[PDB]
This record gives sequence, C-alpha cells and structure tokens, in this order.
Amino acid sequence: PTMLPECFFLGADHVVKPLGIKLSRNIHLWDPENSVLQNLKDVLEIDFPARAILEKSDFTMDCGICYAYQLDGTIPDQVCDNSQCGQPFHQICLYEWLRGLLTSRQSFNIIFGECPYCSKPITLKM
Amino acid sequence: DYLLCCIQHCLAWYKNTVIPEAFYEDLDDILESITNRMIKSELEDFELDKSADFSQSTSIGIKNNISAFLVMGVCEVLIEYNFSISSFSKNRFEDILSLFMCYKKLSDILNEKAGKAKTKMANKTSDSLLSMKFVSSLLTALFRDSIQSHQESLSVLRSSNEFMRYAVNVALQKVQQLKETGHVSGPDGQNPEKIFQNLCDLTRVLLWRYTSIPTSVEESGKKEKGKSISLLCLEGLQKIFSAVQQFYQPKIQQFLRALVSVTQRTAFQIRQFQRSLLNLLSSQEEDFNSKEALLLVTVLTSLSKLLEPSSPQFVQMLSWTSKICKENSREDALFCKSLMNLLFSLHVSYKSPVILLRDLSQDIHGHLGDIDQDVEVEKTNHFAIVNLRTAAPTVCLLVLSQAEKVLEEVDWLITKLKGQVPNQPVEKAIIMQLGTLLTFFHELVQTALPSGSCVDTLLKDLCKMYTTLTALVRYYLQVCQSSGGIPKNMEKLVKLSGSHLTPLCYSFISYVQNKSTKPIPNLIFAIEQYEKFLIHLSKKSKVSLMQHMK
Amino acid sequence: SVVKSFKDLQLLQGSKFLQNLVPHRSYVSTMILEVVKNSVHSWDHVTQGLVELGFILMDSYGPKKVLPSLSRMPNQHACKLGANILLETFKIHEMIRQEILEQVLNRVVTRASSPISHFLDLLSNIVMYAPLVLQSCSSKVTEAFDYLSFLPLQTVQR
Amino acid sequence: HDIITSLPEILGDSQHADVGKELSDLLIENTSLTVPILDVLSSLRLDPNFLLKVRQLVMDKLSSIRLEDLPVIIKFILHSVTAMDTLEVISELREKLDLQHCVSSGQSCIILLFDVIKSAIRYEKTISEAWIKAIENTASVSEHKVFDLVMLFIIYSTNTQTKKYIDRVLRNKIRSGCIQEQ
Ligand SMILES: [Zn+2]
Ligand SMILES: [Zn+2]
Repeated sequence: PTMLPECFFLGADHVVKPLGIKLSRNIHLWDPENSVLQNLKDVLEIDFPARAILEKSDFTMDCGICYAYQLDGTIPDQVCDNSQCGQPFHQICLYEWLRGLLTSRQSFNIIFGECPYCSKPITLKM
Repeated sequence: DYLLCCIQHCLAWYKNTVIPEAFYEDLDDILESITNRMIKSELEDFELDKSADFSQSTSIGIKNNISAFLVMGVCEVLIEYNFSISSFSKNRFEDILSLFMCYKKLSDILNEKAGKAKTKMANKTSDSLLSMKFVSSLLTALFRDSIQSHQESLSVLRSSNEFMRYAVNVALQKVQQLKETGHVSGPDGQNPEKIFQNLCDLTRVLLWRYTSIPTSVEESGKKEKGKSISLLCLEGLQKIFSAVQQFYQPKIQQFLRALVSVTQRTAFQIRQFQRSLLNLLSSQEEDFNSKEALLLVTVLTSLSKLLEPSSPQFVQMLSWTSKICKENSREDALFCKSLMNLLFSLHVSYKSPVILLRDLSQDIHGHLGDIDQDVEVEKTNHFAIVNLRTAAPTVCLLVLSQAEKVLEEVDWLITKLKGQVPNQPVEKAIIMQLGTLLTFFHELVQTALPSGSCVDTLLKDLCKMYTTLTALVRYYLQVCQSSGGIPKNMEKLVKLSGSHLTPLCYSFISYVQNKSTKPIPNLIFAIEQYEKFLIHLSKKSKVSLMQHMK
Repeated sequence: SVVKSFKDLQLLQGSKFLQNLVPHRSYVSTMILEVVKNSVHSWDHVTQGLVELGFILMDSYGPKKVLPSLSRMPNQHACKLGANILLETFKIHEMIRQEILEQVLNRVVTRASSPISHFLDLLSNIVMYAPLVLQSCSSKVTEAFDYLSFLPLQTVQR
Repeated sequence: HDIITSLPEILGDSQHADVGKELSDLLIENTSLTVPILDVLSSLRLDPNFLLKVRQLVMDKLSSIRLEDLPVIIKFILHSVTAMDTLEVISELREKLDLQHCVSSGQSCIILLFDVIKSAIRYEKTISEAWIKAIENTASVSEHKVFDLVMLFIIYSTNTQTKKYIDRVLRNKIRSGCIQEQ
C-alpha cells in the first residue's frame, strides 16, 4: 500500500498539466516509509481541502446538460479547459452532445468539440 | 590488484563514514603485514626477471607477465593505502617510495620485454587502479602543499624524478580514459560531477606547476627535454580543455571559477599562456624544443574557441597572432603549419582572408621566383614566417585550401542568386571577393612550385576558378534579358580574367607539361567551356567581351 | 530539405563573409520544432507523421563510420533533431506514447550491430522526463526483458 | 513442479546429458509438465543436437498441450530457431496449429499467443520472410485455415518492408481461388 499507487488527474487540461509535470519531476522523492498522504503532499507540493463544504461548496455541480449528479454510477468529471465556464458534465451527456454536432471530428479514442456553454475547444477521451 | 583497490576504498569509506567495531582492524593488520613484507620482498619471491624472461612464446612467460602486472597493481594499491592511513608519516612515505621503486623496476623490466617485441600490447599502458580522487590528492600534496607537519616527510617524494613523471603519467591516463569513453576507470568514475570536480582540481594543479615553476628549469638531463614535467603538465592542460569542452560545455564558467563572463577569464589566461610562448620563442634557443611551442599554439587554438569574434579580446588575439606571423622565423614546418591554421581560423570569423591569401602568395612568389627564371621578386617584408623549406612544400597547400573555401562560399552565393530569379550588394561583394582571388591567382601562377602536390593542386584550384567564372557568366546569361546590359564591375572582372589570368595559365600548363593525368585535360575543358559561354554572354549581353580576350 | 538546412547553417557559421550578406533565415529544424509546440493542442494528424519523420532521421543518420565536419554535424544534428522531436511530442501528445516507446525499443533490442548509442540516450531522456507514463505502457518493457539475456553488455547496463 | 525448477543449482557440469535424456523421457510420458521441463532444459547445458530432437519431440505433441501453456511453448520454439532451419520448423508449426479447437477463456489465451508471435517477428526479422513463404509455397491445398489470414494481416500490421510482398501474395492467392468468403 505504501508503494506508489496508480494515480491520474481529471479536470482542466491547462490546470492538470502543472500537476502531472510536478509529479513526474519530483516522483523520485516518493518514499515508502511515510503515509500515502504524507508522501503525496511533498511529492505534488500542494495541500488538500478537508471538507471545504463537501455537500454544497459553491457550484451547481450537476451535469449542466442533464442537470443531475449520479447518472448510472458516473460522476460529473469531464470539465471545460476555461476559467469562465469550468462547467462539469458527464461522459455520456457530453459524448452524445458532441457526436451530434457538425463541427466535431473524431480521432482514435478522442473527440474534439465546443463546450455547450462557452463554445471553447473541449476534449473527450472515451 | 583490483580486489585490494576495492578493499582499501571500502575500508577508507568505513573509517570516514561508518563509525561516525572489532572487524575493520582485522583487515587493517592484514594490510600492514602485506606492506611490511612486500617492502622486503624483491622479485625472486615471484621468480621474476631471472628464472622466466616473460616470453610471449611460452605459458610461463605469460604467467610472469600476468603476475608482474598483478604485482604492479598491488604495489599501487598499497601506495594508496599507506597514503590513506596517516597524516603524512615519514616511515610510511619511505615504504611508499620502496614500493614505487619495486613498481618502477618492474616497469623498466617490462619495458625491456616490450623492447624485445613491439609495443603492440596495451597492457603496460593498461589502467592504473588509483582513483582520480586519489591522483588529484597526490599531485596537490606533491606540488602545492607546503605544510611543515607534512613537508619533512613529503620532501623525500619531491626529491624524485621518475616518481614525478610517474605521477603526471597517471593523471594523463585518467584524462585519456575520460576522453575515449564517457568516463574513467576507477571508483566514482561513473558519477560525472565527481569526475568534473577532479577535472577542475587537476586543471588548477597543472596550471600552478606550469606558471609558477617555468620550463627552463631542466636540471635533470638532456634526455628529459622531451620528457620535462613542465611539458607534461601543459600536455595534460590541453587534453583537459578539449575533454571539458567536448563533454562539459554547459559548465565552463563553474570550470573557470576554479582558475564575470568567459571573455575576461580567458583573456587573462591567454595573456599568461602567450607570454609563456613568447618567452620560449624570444629565448632564441638554437636547439629549439618545437614540442613545447607546438603544444603552446595548440592550447591557444583550443582556448580561442571561447572568445566571441566581436570581443575586443578576440581582436587582441588576432592582432597578436598576426604579429607572431610577422616577427618570428623559427625554422620548423609544424610550427608554421599550426600557426597559419590558427591565424586563418581566427581571421575568417573577423573578415575574409583573401587579402592575406594574396599576401602569403606574394611571399611564396618572392622566395621561389618564376617559371622563366627572369623575374626577381622578393616581398619578405610582408610575413616573416615564409622560408625556402616552409613556404614551398607547406604554405602553398594551406593558402590554396583556404582559397578553395572562399570559392565554395561564393559558389553558394552564385547558386542562391541563380535560384532567386538582395541583388546588387550581393553580386558586388561576390565580384570584390573574386577580383581579389583573381589577383591572388595572378601571383600564384607566376611561381615555380615543386613537382609534388603543389602543381596538381594549383591546376585543380584554377579549374575551380574557371568553373566559378562559368557559373557567373551563366547567371549573367540568365539575368541579362530582365535587366538588359551588364554592370561595369562584371566587365572589369572578365577583363582581368582575360588579360591577366589565362596567358599565364597557358604558360604554367606548358611549364608543368615540359618538365618530366586528368586535371590538365580538365583545365583545358574548363577554359574552352569558359570561352564558349563567354561567346554566348558577349552576344546575348550587347557588350564585346572578346576584345579583352586574345 | 533538413540536410540542406544544416549544410547551409554549418557553412554560414564557419564563415562571416556569408553572415554579413545573408539575412538570418529560420532553419527547417527550428520550423519543425515550432510545428511541434503549435502541434500540442489538437493536431493528431500532424504528430503521427512527425513520429515517422523523426525515426526516419534517426534510422538514416545514426552513426556508422565508427563501428571531420561533413558526416558529423549535419548527421549528429539530424539524429538529435529526431530525438528532440520525439521527446517534445512525448511531453504533450499522450496518445502517441507506447509508439514512440515501442519504436524506441524496437530499435533497441535486435540490431546490436549498427551503433545504437543515440537510441538509449533518447530513451533515457524520454523515461527520466516522465516514468509515470510508462506504468501505462508497461508490458512493452517486460517483453524486452525476455531478450535481456541475448544482448551485448554495454547495451544492457545502460 | 518445485523440485524440478530447483535442478540446475544442484547438479554439476557433468551428469547433465542423462538428466536431459531422462527428462525428455518424462516429456513424451507426461504433457502436464511441458512448461517447467522446457524452462529447466533451456537453463541446463546440452548438446545442440539434443535440443533439435526435443524441438521435434515437442512439436509432434503440440496439439496435446492444454491451452494455457501453448503460448510459452511457442516462445521456446521461436527462440530456438537458426537462420537456416527457419522454414521447415515454421512450415511444420503453420501446419500443426489450428485455432479451431481452442475456443474469455479461449480468446484471452489466443490473444497472448498472437502477442508472442508479434514479439517474435518484431525482434527477429527472418521469421517474417520465411513465414510468408510457408503460406505462399503452400498454395496447393484449398483447405487453408483461419490462421493464415490472421497471420498475414498481423505481418502487414507490423514490419512494413514486406507490405508489397504481402500484397503480391494476396493477389496471387485471390486469383488462384484459394482465398474466399467463408
Ligand atoms: Zn450528465
Ligand atoms: Zn465551457
């Protein structure tokens, strides 16, 4: 357990990048004598929120297409790469949305399109 | 050998690190017994030099050679151990001296045994096992250290000759190893920063020994004048600087902070090195150790790579070098060759050399004379480093090769101008260059060269000259419909090539052919193509360029 | 074009006469690298060509002559262009990983006859930069471990 | 299973051949212990001649191995190729394998199989060229099996020097009335 777990990052591609970069560069400083949190904190060089307010902080955390949380196990996880929208979605809702539109083009496991709310370039990897 | 080296490094680490119990003393007393008995051991314990003559015919000779190298390595490791034990005990240094005397005896035996056969084996020039950490220490202790607690006991080692040349040989072997692989042999020869640190410290040591104690202190013998320690340290310096430019280019500042930008540091270092070269030369030695002078100019070429061609110190370098080219005669081919190489390399990153090529060609034309043995020309005033034995076999080749480089550059320009159709100044600079090369060839073709490489290279370069003229007149055939007319400067260029060059070209063809395969047919092919395309150009340019031709 | 680029640049830099005359045009090397930065976003169709290109550079101008100006600098820089490319891409295009990686390894394992120094150097840079991205492409390593028995010694340690 | 794998640390460098022999004698006897035997025997010191015999000895019994192991055996078979024996052993293999009998259970193991092949041909060139010849040269029999397509595809998918060669072969195959819908 103390050994490094498989970990990766959801959210804004412009926000996620410095976390992956900083992890990659400092990961050698990971040490399996400490705890997972006590390692992660000096590895990723950031802190966590301890129950900021976990039921309602200040965000309509619903899908903003389906306007629900908990569609069939799935969580709002796919977000915009934008400061002004930051609107979460579901994989399913945002997929069905982008697969409709004429602008969208599909590479191998990726679809690029326009965020419904702000019409900025948003990526979905199935 | 290698086992003991590892052991003693491990135990030194165990002392320095592990203690800050009753185990290491075992190994200590084992080593001390080996020391004391290996002192009073000599060569008939291992039945060496006497019973088997190490022959590379028999098995037993192989046994004795392998054994001797094992012994030599053991000797060295206990040298390291005995040094590592104490703070500079006299008795242990006597033991080290005795060990070294054993080792050096074995070395002079093996040298005889590689004197019977050739030195095809790289087994006596095999690695020492001493850490580079160690060798840095050893040379610091020998030269720089003057602490009286150590001085009394080190003064016996200082009193050596053979020992001191051995010490610098070791460092040189580490350096050669570092050049050829990525890294050196012994312990911590795999972390680059540690190797770098030892590099910097070696560099400081050899600089100090060269600068403080001069070379003109040879009070050993007239056999040691090609083997002076003041020579070996500078040789090391050279290899270090090459190696560190090659491997550790992104650390030269922290490399130099051992010895503010690169310019002032390098300028101050150059001044001292070049003063050293001046005093060696200005000594006016008739014996003339050319080895030290060659190495000095070599190191100056190596160092001059870190002066920017825009710096005033760069121009100071170039002026100084040209001054050396203008003063000091120094009758040895390799000095002139290395120096001219330096001069050109510095010069061209400041300006085109075709003036200097012409002036050097003028010097060439002075000393040799002419084909007709009735042109008395001497222009020795220009450059002092031009002699009967230097400029005739040697300088011609370099000055013509540089001219070839000039022709390649202007060829690239001609190519770009043909492809292009930014117009006028390009061709103006091109024709300026080509005019000066044409005067250059006017001086070269007049000379009487020896029948070696000189004549065929001169003919080949004149073929390149006609090819360049062909490309030029081809570009003028290309361009002359759009603009309409020829610039006056092209008319002057083609006038000078018709009038000056081609007649003496013919005379030189006659001179080379009379004195007794492909280049001369190639030359006449080039000249006839030039005439044909010039006919084409003179018709299609509305300018009569055949009245200047004959 | 890239060879020509480098021949040009070498000739220029050795030579002030040309530096006076010619205005410093960007070199194709630089353009490609800049392509790669712009590439980052959404340019899968360019990157998949990039990789092929770079490996063509490496394959062609890996060393051979030990088994000088002309053979070294516009070959060394070609190969290490390859490498620069593929590293820069491997930072940012997270779906052409395991295909750089697998292609590297493909040139690692079997050859051992052509000098392959550059490939391990590349691989070292690649991995050091983010090893966490190879616990997403891990199987590709463990099948070269089955060939680790058969490899010359300098290769294996390095 | 445990004691066998521990064999090579125990025995000296002398009494190997008879063990090899005795083990080969067990190998024809029992199929359950193909893998560990082959593991050991690749590790012990044998005559090349004995190896070749064991190669043929395993390959006749190739149908008989329970699925799980089949992969690792081929690993053995395909490390144990010279340049020169390539085409006989390949032809035999190409003949003897089925893909018909085997079939989550079947498919996973097959996938691993094809991985092993993919690996093999990636990491050693000659297997590729020989292998296609072993389909091209067996133009005769109309009865070609699931395998041959799959393998041609795979090799097209990997090393690309061969693509033209595959294309020509596939045309000659189609016009010839070998290769067809079903
Ligand atoms: Zn939803
Ligand atoms: Zn948005």
